[PDB]
Amino acid sequence: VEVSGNLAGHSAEIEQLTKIEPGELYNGTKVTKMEDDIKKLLGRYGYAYPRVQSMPEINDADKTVKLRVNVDAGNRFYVRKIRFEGNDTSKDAVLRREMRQMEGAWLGSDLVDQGKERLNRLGFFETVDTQRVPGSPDQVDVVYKVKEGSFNFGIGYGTESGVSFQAGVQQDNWLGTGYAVGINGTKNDYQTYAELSVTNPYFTVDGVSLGGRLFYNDFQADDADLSDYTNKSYGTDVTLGFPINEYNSLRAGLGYVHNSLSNMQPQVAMWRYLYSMGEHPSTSDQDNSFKTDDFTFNYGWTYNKLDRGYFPTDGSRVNLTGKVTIPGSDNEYYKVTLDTATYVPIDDDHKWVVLGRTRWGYGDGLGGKEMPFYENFYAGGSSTVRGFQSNTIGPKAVYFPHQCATQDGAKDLCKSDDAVGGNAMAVASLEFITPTPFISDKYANSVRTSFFWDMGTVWDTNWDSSQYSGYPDYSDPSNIRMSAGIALQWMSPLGPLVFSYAQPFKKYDGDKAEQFQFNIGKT
Amino acid sequence: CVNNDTLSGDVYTASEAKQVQNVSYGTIVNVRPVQIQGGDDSNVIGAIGGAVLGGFLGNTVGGGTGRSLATAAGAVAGGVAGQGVQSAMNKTQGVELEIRKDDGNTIMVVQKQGNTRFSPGQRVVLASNGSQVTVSPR
Amino acid sequence: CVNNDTLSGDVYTASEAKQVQNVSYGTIVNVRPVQIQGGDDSNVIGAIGGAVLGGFLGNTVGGGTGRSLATAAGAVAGGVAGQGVQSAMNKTQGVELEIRKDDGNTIMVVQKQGNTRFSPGQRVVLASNGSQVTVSPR
Amino acid sequence: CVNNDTLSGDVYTASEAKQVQNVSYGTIVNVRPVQIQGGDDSNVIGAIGGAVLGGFLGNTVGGGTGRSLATAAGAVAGGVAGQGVQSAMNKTQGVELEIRKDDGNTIMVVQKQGNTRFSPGQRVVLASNGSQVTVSPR
Amino acid sequence: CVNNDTLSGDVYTASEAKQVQNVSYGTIVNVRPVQIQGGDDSNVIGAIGGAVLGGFLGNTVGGGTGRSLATAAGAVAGGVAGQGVQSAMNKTQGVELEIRKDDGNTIMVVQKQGNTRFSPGQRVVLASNGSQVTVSPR
Amino acid sequence: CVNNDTLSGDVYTASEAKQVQNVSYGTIVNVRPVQIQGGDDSNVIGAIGGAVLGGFLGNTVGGGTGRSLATAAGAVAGGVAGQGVQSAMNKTQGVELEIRKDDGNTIMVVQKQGNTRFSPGQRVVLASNGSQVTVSPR
Amino acid sequence: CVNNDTLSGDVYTASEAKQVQNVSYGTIVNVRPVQIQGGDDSNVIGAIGGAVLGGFLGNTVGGGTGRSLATAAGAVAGGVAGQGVQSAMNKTQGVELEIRKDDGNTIMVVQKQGNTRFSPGQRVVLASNGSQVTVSPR
Ligand SMILES: CC/C=C/CCCCCCC[C@@H](O)CC(=O)N[C@H]1[C@@H](OP(=O)(O)O)O[C@H](CO[C@@H]2O[C@H](CO[C@]3(C(=O)O)C[C@@H](O)[C@@H](O)[C@@H]([C@H](O)CO)O3)[C@@H](OP(=O)(O)O)[C@H](OC(=O)C[C@@H](CCC/C=C/CCCCCC)OC(=O)CCCCCCCCCCCCC)[C@H]2NC(=O)C[C@@H](C/C=C/CCCCCCCC)OC(=O)CCCCCCCCCCC)[C@@H](O)[C@@H]1OC(=O)C[C@H](O)C/C=C/CCCCCCCC
Ligand SMILES: CC/C=C/CCCCCCC[C@@H](O)CC(=O)N[C@H]1[C@@H](OP(=O)(O)O)O[C@H](CO[C@@H]2O[C@H](CO[C@]3(C(=O)O)C[C@@H](O)[C@@H](O)[C@@H]([C@H](O)CO)O3)[C@@H](OP(=O)(O)O)[C@H](OC(=O)C[C@@H](CCC/C=C/CCCCCC)OC(=O)CCCCCCCCCCCCC)[C@H]2NC(=O)C[C@@H](C/C=C/CCCCCCCC)OC(=O)CCCCCCCCCCC)[C@@H](O)[C@@H]1OC(=O)C[C@H](O)C/C=C/CCCCCCCC
Ligand SMILES: CC/C=C\CCCCCCC[C@@H](O)CC(=O)N[C@H]1[C@@H](OP(=O)(O)O)O[C@H](CO[C@@H]2O[C@H](CO[C@]3(C(=O)O)C[C@@H](O)[C@@H](O)[C@@H]([C@H](O)CO)O3)[C@@H](OP(=O)(O)O)[C@H](OC(=O)C[C@@H](CCC/C=C/CCCCCC)OC(=O)CCCCCCCCCCCCC)[C@H]2NC(=O)C[C@@H](C/C=C/CCCCCCCC)OC(=O)CCCCCCCCCCC)[C@@H](O)[C@@H]1OC(=O)C[C@H](O)C/C=C/CCCCCCCC
Ligand SMILES: CCCCCCCCCCCCCCCC(=O)OC[C@H](COP(=O)(O)O)OC(=O)CCCCCCCCCCCCCCC
Ligand SMILES: CCCCCCCCCCCCCCCC(=O)OC[C@H](COP(=O)(O)O)OC(=O)CCCCCCCCCCCCCCC
Ligand SMILES: *C(=O)CCCCCCCCCCCCCCC
Ligand SMILES: *C(=O)CCCCCCCCCCCCCCC
Ligand SMILES: *C(=O)CCCCCCCCCCCCCCC
Ligand SMILES: *C(=O)CCCCCCCCCCCCCCC
Ligand SMILES: *C(=O)CCCCCCCCCCCCCCC
Ligand SMILES: *C(=O)CCCCCCCCCCCCCCC
Repeated sequence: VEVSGNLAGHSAEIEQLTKIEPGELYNGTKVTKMEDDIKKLLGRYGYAYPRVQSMPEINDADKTVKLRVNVDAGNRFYVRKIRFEGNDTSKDAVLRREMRQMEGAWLGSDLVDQGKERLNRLGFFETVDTQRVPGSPDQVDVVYKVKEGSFNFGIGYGTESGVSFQAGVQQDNWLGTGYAVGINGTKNDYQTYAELSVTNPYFTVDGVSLGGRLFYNDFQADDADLSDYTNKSYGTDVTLGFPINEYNSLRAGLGYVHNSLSNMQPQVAMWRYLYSMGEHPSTSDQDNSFKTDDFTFNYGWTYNKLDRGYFPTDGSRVNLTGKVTIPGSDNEYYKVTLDTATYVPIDDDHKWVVLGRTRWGYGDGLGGKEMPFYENFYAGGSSTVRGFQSNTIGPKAVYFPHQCATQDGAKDLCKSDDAVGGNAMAVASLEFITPTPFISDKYANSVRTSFFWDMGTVWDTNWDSSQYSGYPDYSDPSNIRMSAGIALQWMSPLGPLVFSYAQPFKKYDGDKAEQFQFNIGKT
Repeated sequence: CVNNDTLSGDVYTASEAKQVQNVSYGTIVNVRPVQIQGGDDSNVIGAIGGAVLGGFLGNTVGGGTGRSLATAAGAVAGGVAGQGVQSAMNKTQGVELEIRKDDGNTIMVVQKQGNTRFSPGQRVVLASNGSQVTVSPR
Repeated sequence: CVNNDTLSGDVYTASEAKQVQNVSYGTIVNVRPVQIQGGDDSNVIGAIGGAVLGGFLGNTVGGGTGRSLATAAGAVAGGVAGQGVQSAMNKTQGVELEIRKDDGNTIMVVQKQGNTRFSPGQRVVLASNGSQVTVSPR
Repeated sequence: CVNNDTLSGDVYTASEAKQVQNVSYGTIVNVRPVQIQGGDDSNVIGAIGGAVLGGFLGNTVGGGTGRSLATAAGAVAGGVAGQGVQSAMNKTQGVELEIRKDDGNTIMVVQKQGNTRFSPGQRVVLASNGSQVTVSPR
Repeated sequence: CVNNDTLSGDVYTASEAKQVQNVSYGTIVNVRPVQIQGGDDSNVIGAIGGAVLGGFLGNTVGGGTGRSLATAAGAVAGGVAGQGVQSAMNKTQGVELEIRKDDGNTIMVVQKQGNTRFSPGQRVVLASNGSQVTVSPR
Repeated sequence: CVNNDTLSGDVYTASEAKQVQNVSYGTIVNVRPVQIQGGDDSNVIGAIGGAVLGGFLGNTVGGGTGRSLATAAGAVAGGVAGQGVQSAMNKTQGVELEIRKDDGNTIMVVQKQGNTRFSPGQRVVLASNGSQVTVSPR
Repeated sequence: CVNNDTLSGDVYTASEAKQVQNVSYGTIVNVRPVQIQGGDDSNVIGAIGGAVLGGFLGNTVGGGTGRSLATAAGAVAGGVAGQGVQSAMNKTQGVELEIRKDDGNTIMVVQKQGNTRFSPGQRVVLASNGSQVTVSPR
């Protein structure tokens, strides 16, 4: 080595911070690092500009390289003002933390080089650009510059609801203040969702996030293979949200829902519920309007670890959510939904992938009253447990003789096999992802496939078998439903695609099946 | 309510306590009174606060479709009046001062109205910072 | 409640303990009393606490539609009073100090009032950091 | 219960064990007592921990609508008390030490109170690192 | 049926229209006929179109398990015969030409057989581009 | 069906047409027969194709669990035999040629056996490209 | 059965036909026989084909719970034997040849044994590529 210049106190530490072993040949990395262990440090001596540049005498005859490290130190310059122009929403506060020299401190260009870049990960700048006090040679600034509502239309097709539309306007900057306002609208066989939504991501300067949701879920049952009941429901929820980890979050809020239960196909499973609340209309005729207004408190949690957003095969994803009313509304209940996700890659080459998503739920009515039936859990279908028709798993209802009708001589509980759902849900599925063959091996690493063994068990936690002999006890703890098969998912300029074929191997009588299902657009 | 009550020389924010401020001296000329706006321009919270109160005061006239009309006209009227009253809650009296530093210059600075009444010709001390200045009278 | 109790010379935060702070000496002139505001601008959380309490207090008047108006008027009034009372929980008496460093200068610093009652003419030991200054008397 | 139990001259964290730290010597002047704050300003946990406990306490009084109002007044009262007791349980007794290094300087450093009772004039050693300094006696 | 129809000197692709191409001259020797293979190495679409047609033909025979066997041997026999026919609809007649450019050299280039019947000894005009060369006759 | 058919001197791919190829000359020695193996390392297409067809041939025996045994033993034996036949239709005859360029050198190249018959001692017109070569006989 | 068949001097990959191969000459010393491995170290395909055929071979014994034990022990035993037998279907004979080029050097290269039998002291015609070498005897 050699030192030629004023280091202000690193003159001897060259062989300790910037050392190599003699005999090592001319390197552009392990000799430049000798330059670059004192090129960044010197902003810890208040020195603003640490300059290290070393130009050896490249000697070839008997091959020694005599390094000559001209290090001249900077000087002690300070942090007066941080100035952003053109942007009416970005703050001088968060755009200080995402840089690494606070206001009122010894300042340097080279040790603010740890700050300028991360400011762009806000997701709203196109560029993130980067002063001695104007005409005064001691105090100094750090400055930046920034360069800164699109419709969207969705049309899909499918098996669970066939046709499917989306259309809504998003504008993630309300007049220059960072509020995220977004609208959405979806229509298909059973529900039509037309929602407005707002958010302020920084309620507190430190991260608290407040969203107020105005939704409307004009739903319908018969087209969705269930039994008969119609729902036009409107409600509004508001939730807080505060970051805690960047691997976590948390939320809490107050949620008011209002439902119009009507047009019910008389049947025991819901007619237990009507009594306990206090409504007993005619037991075989369908002109009845049960109205609920539920206020309900809600909360959640989250976790993210995946490395790649698109076609992810790493990390671990989690979710929790619960809910409970105050005991001062119409129906009183609570609800607990847990979610999981895990993409385990076994080696760096990343062709073997392991995935399995566990989900749990449970609900109950508190003071002896019952969970509303439209809030139950449904299992079986394409998106959760492939092979069995959508919703088809869940202890079936029992139609009354209504107008099972008295024209044919119906005078009892006509046993039915129609899916209704349930209140305790548990779905596991272990999936074992494998390479993509049969296409050119140049690009045979894209179109994903997997073999899967999906289970699903919803039951009525309060269903009776004292009173129903000829029927089984529909609360069996191990009435599992496994299935297997295949399916191919990928990207193409016509949206998200997948095609499937899954054989239902295990099931019980009364459990329908659906071997084949597809997805284009959205499901 | 935006809290623009710290724009005075008789209160301070928590970000300018326990820091070091240089002190200059000056004589004062041309005092004149000025109003001072403050905070948001979008006035989002006044909009919602006036809108819900103009909506739930719409459910109280007429019935049927004649009520569905009132519960929207009242909503929009309340939404506008919300901004019209919130942005009139940030208006604040203030003063604006031109001063000659004994360095030899002339600068002028605007400030919340306080208790002490400035005079055309006095002595003031300029608490300086990273371009933030307060003018105490003495 | 925002903890506006670290702005004194008799309290330190955890990020300024076990660190090296320089020392300088000074003579003091011209102390005057000043109030100190602090925290956010919007009384961030007290607004929600005021709004919910003012909302639930709305159900306790009237019935039918005439209740549902009160359950909103109370929400807006409680929301306003929330901010209006959170800020008044953050004012604090304080002082503004002139000190002549023995180097030959003058600076001012502002600081939460404590127990010691300063005087125009006394000695103080200016603790410095990366541009953070505390003042102690002795 | 934030663990600011590492801020003494008699406890070290895990991250600074089995590492080389320089030694500088010095004598001491002007010990005085000082309190130490440690934690956050938002106190996002004490608020919830007081909120649920103050909320469930509402469900014990009244009935009908009278209950559903007390179960919110209690909730916000518990919310206030949660921060009011969490951030008053992070206070710690501590000391503020002036020391004159033999190198010729004077610096200030502040530490949690332990067992040893320092004196104004004593030999104490500065186990120094990259801007963290602990003052042990002798 | 992927398009090997732009490989002639009597057809151009629209990517290379309204552009400037350099021109050289040449004398021709030793024409001889040569086929051309085009398209992909795998023929992924000749499989699927040949698979399902071979599949649904299986369903026409037998019943029970015996049908389920025939509806599969039909699938892969249809799968092979698919790739066996797509790759045969691209075999296209063509020629390769030795040419002695008037610069004094020799190069050779191969083109889809067209309307003009070349001869061993003639005059040609090479259109040149970024390593795309068409040999028009005259 | 892996398409190793473009390995002759009488077939060109659709990428190596209408591009300039340099011409060199040579004499020929040491022709000997060689086998060309073309395609993938895995044979992961006829492996499934034999697997499915070998599976459905399993359901056709036994009864009950003894059936469900055979409907898998048939699969992997059907699966394994799939590769064993697919890799037997990628074998292609071909030749190895030691050509002396008149530059004064020697190189060797192998090709799929075509219709012309190379001999030890003859004249060949080596056609060259970006490290791709064919050997037409004349 | 990963296609490790192209490691002879009598079979070429399709990836290196119609490419230029340099020729070097040399004499030969110390031929000795060696075995060649090929494929994977983990043998994933043999694992499945052992696991399923060890599982469905468990179902043939017992009933109740002791059925559910054997029908997994058989699966794991089949999984072991799968990797066990796949990696014994790749052990292939081969030779190791040290050869002295006319340059004046020595190298050794390893090949799959074919039909021709090398000798201790002979002439072999090296074909060289981007670090691929083959040995033909003459
Ligand atoms: C080539 C040219 C062209 C030819 C192509 C033709 C192909 C298509 C065939 C067309 C016609 C077909 O329909 C014929 C037929 O299936 N005909 C069949 C048909 O009748 P029909 O069609 O109507 O006429 O169906 C009937 C069904 O029979 C039985 O049904 C019961 C339930 O069904 C019932 C009931 O009774 O309840 C019937 C009725 O009641 C009704 O209601 C139903 C109801 O619907 C629901 O159940 O229920 C089952 O009990 P369960 O459910 O509780 O289990 C029972 O399972 C059982 O029986 C359980 C069995 C299963 C285990 C047997 C062997 C396992 C290996 C063990 C050691 C390994 C060696 C190291 O276990 C046993 O049977 C116990 C046997 C003990 C002795 C075994 C020897 C092993 C050791 C030897 C050591 C030697 C050392 C050198 C089952 N046996 C059965 O279904 C049958 C079972 C019996 C065993 C026979 C001996 C085989 C030994 C040779 C192997 C030696 C290995 C070295 O046979 C089979 O599962 C086929 C075996 C498949 C091969 C798998 C092996 C390959 C693995 C590869 C490993 C690398 C059979 O009688 C007929 O078979 C018969 O008529 C037999 C026939 O005439 C001749 C003999 C055949 C045997 C060889 C087949 C191999 C082919 C391989 C293909 C890839
Ligand atoms: C070359 C070899 C190739 C093989 C195949 C080729 C040919 C074969 C084809 C046809 C023949 C075959 O079909 C015969 C048959 O199946 N015959 C059987 C068949 O009838 P069919 O043929 O259809 O007519 O099925 C019937 C089922 O029988 C019983 O049914 C009960 C319920 O049935 C009932 C009811 O009452 O509820 C009534 C019934 O009528 C019906 O209604 C059912 C109804 O459907 C539902 O309930 O219910 C179950 O009770 P449950 O519900 O509560 O569970 C019970 O299991 C029970 O009760 C619970 C059982 C299970 C305990 C297993 C744990 C042992 C640990 C081993 C480690 C050693 C040291 C630590 O436990 C017991 O039974 C207690 C026994 C104690 C001894 C166990 C062995 C340990 C020895 C070592 C100890 C250490 C000291 C040295 C079950 N026993 C049972 O199903 C059987 C149980 C008994 C133990 C076997 C003793 C010797 C085995 C030697 C092996 C290793 C030793 C070194 O065995 C088994 O489960 C299989 C055991 C597998 C062990 C594998 C170990 C891993 C290997 C990995 C290698 C690396 C039996 O009648 C027949 O067996 C009997 O009539 C009695 C007979 O004697 C036992 C049967 C033989 C099994 C051994 C073979 C396994 C080898 C591995 C295969 C890959
Ligand atoms: C240019 C175009 C050319 C042609 C293409 C399109 C033409 C369309 C014309 C339409 C006419 C149609 O109406 C004909 C028809 O099938 N019509 C059928 C229809 O009546 P309709 O007229 O339509 O009204 O339905 C009737 C019902 O069929 C029967 O149904 C049963 C169940 O259903 C039943 C019951 O419980 O019994 C009865 C029913 O009444 C009803 O009650 C149902 C009820 O719904 C609930 O189940 O239940 C099955 O039992 P299960 O399912 O429970 O097990 C049973 O098969 C069974 O139980 C088991 C079966 C299966 C035996 C497996 C042997 C395969 C060969 C392997 C050899 C190599 C080994 C290494 O076996 C049998 O049935 C008996 C077999 C005897 C011989 C077995 C050993 C052979 C060894 C050969 C070796 C050669 C070596 C050189 C099944 N038999 C049956 O369905 C029939 C069975 C008979 C065997 C034929 C010879 C096999 C060899 C083939 C080629 C030779 C190679 C050298 O065959 C078949 O299923 C077709 C099987 C496909 C074979 C594919 C081979 C793979 C290789 C392909 C190469 C590319 C059939 O009788 C009629 O067939 C008949 O009237 C018989 C008639 O003559 C026709 C026979 C067809 C064969 C030719 C082509 C097949 C190749 C496929 C190519 C894509
Ligand atoms: C900024 C401008 C925004 C304008 C949007 C105003 C929307 C008004 C829609 C009217 C709804 C009628 C519903 C069906 C009629 C019926 O019989 O409705 C009946 C039921 C209950 O009353 P009954 O007891 O009579 O059934 O519902 C209602 O009455 C709903 C409450 C109506 C009042 C809400 C006030 C508007 C919402 C808050 C403003 C949001 C602005 C946010 C801007 C960013
Ligand atoms: C190149 C490899 C392709 C491998 C795919 C082959 C699968 C063969 C499917 C056989 C289905 C039999 C199941 C039960 C029989 C039955 O009762 O079948 C009867 C029923 C329909 O009759 P009903 O109207 O009576 O229900 O179901 C079917 O017939 C299912 C469809 C059969 C034809 C589909 C053609 C094969 C699959 C498509 C090819 C995709 C290419 C993929 C390339 C990678
Ligand atoms: C800070 O000041 C927050 C203010 C939040 C909104 C306050 C607006 C008061 C409500 C005005 C209602 C007027 C109704 C007009 C109907 C025509
Ligand atoms: C830190 O100080 C947090 C304080 C949170 C709010 C405390 C004050 C409660 C709001 C006052 C409610 C007054 C109701 C009057 C109705 C007209
Ligand atoms: C470390 O301290 C973790 C924070 C835990 C929060 C502590 C909350 C204290 C509970 C006080 C509740 C007072 C109830 C008053 C109701 C009137
Ligand atoms: C351009 O050529 C596009 C290719 C599209 C696929 C071609 C489909 C042909 C399938 C023919 C199947 C014949 C089966 C006859 C039974 C033996
Ligand atoms: C291109 O050629 C595509 C691959 C062709 C796959 C052909 C599969 C042949 C299957 C033969 C079945 C023999 C199984 C015998 C098991 C007892
Ligand atoms: C290329 O060779 C791929 C081969 C795929 C695996 C085939 C190996 C057969 C596995 C036999 C399993 C033995 C069963 C033992 C049961 C107790």
